[PDB]
Amino acid sequence: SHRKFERPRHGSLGFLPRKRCKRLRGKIRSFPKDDKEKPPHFTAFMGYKAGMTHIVREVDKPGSKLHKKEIVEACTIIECAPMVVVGIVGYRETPKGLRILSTVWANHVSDEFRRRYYKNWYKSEKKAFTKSLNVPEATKNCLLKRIEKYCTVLRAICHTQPSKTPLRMKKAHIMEVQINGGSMKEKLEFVKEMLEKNLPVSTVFNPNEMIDVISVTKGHGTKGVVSRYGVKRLPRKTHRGLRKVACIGAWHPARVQFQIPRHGQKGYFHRTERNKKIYRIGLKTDKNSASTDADITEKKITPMGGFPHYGVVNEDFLLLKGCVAGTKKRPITLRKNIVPQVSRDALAQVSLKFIDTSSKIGHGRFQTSEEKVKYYGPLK
Amino acid sequence: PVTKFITINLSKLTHKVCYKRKAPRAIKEIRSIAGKLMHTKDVRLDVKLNKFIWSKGVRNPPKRVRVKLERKRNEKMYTIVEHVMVDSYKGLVNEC
RNA sequence: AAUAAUCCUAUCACCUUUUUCGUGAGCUGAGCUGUGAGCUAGGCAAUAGUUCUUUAACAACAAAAAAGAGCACAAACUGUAGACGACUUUUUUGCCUCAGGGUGCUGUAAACAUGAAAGUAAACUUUACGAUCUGUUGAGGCUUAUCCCUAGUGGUAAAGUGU
RNA sequence: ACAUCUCCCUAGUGCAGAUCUUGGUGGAAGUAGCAACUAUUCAAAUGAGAACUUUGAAGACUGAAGUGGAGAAGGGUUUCUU
RNA sequence: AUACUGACGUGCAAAUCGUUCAUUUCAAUCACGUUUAGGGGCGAAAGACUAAUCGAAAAGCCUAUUAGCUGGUUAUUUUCGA
RNA sequence: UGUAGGAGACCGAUAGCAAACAAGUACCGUGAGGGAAAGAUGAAAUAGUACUCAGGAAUGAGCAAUUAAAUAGUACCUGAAA
Repeated sequence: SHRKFERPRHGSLGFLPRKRCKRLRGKIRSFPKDDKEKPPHFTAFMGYKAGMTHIVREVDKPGSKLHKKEIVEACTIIECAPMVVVGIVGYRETPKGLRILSTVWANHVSDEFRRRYYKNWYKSEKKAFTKSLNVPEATKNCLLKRIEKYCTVLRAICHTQPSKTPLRMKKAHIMEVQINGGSMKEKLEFVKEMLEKNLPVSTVFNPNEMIDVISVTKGHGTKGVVSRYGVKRLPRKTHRGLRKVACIGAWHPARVQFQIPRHGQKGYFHRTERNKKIYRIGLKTDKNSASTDADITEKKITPMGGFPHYGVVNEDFLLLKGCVAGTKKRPITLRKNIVPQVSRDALAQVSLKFIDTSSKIGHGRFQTSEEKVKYYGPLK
Repeated sequence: PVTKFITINLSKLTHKVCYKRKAPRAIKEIRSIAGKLMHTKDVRLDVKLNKFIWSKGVRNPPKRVRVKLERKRNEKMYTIVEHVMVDSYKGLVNEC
């Protein structure tokens, strides 16, 4: 018989299996689509989540209850070392999907790039990319010509520069980035000219843009159904347990109907967060990088005592509105929206009033060490 | 063969283990660390050091201890690890 | 406008004489040789006693000559991971280790005051006893274990296994 | 120690099974499990070999309604040395 | 031995263990010895108890009781066949 | 029934007396009582494993060795099936 009282099912069926991701690096499912009128440009970037801060922002929001008045908001900080392009990928459309024709490489590569292939860099003779050290420039040109002629999608093989970071890892993350815009020839000219250079996030993105965020979630191992799916807890009276499972269900199917909640992995899942606004694209050489029109005071983005488990910011950085999937220290993938967002909020231009640089370890009030010293005074 | 003088922060080592088993496990960690340092399976451990550690009961460790390790032959090869008495461990870097 | 009811296409063994055309190879476009195709002239082969597969196709391997051109696992380290595998790492432009600094957290240590302190008793005004409080004292302690920084100290082995 | 089909008598005379009877044996499985009763460590000795033997040092606990002494029932050489 | 319809429920145990709870100077509790025996005893009554046994104990026998009912009921070919 | 003979178209070690035997025993039951499992080396052990080597020892191996025979070594005949 039917249930007496109705009540929505626990959790989404559409994110079965609730299992571990097979890569640390975020995986872009799909890229931005055709726009021949637009000039060629990069679609994506990897950067590392350093932590969270809060902001004070002045609000326009027409007809709002808050309206004109200022708001305080949480924000994420992502240190972004410039990615380096090392390869060109030429893909061609088939009724079996996109297929690679060939890849064309740069005329030298990083040690950090080579480290990703080696499992035992320390105990090896490091012979990778040494027959493929060089070939005739004619061969390269022929491959480029071939790709222009036959390929219909261009991706650039890019890689991270972890040597510009405090992290334990020295292996680069290597990555394809689709190039979206004009003709394949115009694109090819664009990637070739760009190639060996380093790409700041400011070269890829503009402040105020809405951005799509691709990351693996924070782990937790294998967890019970209550934790995993949020079902109503067992009664005070039971034969056994309280985080112990409900009924599985009907005699027909004469099998477990798969839609039932179950114990198993929780977190370390791949996930796309959508439409996060860029509040500031920071500059490495700016010593005023946390300051605002209201503040106008020399002051770097780095918190008091730095970010938890990451410390100082020493490269360029993205100040992003709101939450981001995964642990601090994790690589995070930024992608442009597949169709550009059109909204009030998308169009809008942020005016910060304050960026916090207080401690995130304890309740350390001070923006600067100098302020802390100034408060306390003489010491022994 | 060599004689070294080291400072062990026991507090970090002792961190994960319950009250009852704190001092025994810390002693086990002491034997394990000394083994690791001198490259010796046979680590002979000072009763006086254990007594010094255990003197405020098993429930808590000293935060920091200065240990003296002696690698000794008599293939066969062992080390002897023993207590060093001092007021406090402020600034006391490792040495040979 | 019967569309495979079509076209292609086999089957002139030989060697030797004669004339032509295609293509490959060596020499210094060309000449010659080879190869493929033809024409011209000769006299030259087959053969197991009647059928019981007409061994005729494709692919793989062993020997013999001739010629051509190192990784991974483990171990330690890690903890963005984890029941255990697995996963993330690093292994001397590092790492571990302590120590210092940063960041903090607790709340002012012991020690000493012929300091203060409700009263107390014993000298001939001085000397005893006294919870407590103040001072020296934002003092003392603790802070990577899953904090940050430091090329600051001392360390940094096994040497195994699969291919 | 064995046959008779030459003939014929005789019988505790023919099993897959009875939650058969009896005996052995598997799969289940190197699994369930060895969770009352706060805790052991170091060194030494013995020995072939020591987390749980012995000695010492520590740490701990029983906490006089005691895992301490005595006795009754009941057991009966379990005692003790070697 | 009230409740947690607690733990336990191939147990530490064929009724244990934990916590809670009732009892504690009398119709009290305990020991030992003693009495009453099977259609019998004994029962502050529940058909209670009378040695892991009870709306009739245990032991042995009449007995291989009886059962229109349940289960099982053993080599082969050929012939007639409900 | 006790003892003594003589028997067999009897059983042949799950059979035959409960008992081929150190069985009316062990063992179980408060007791009355209940009541097992349990034979075979070889002709000869006055042929019962000598010797050596490796082992802490158990054991193992042997150029060593009894026997006609040791995948015949006393948990010893044959040694099926699972």
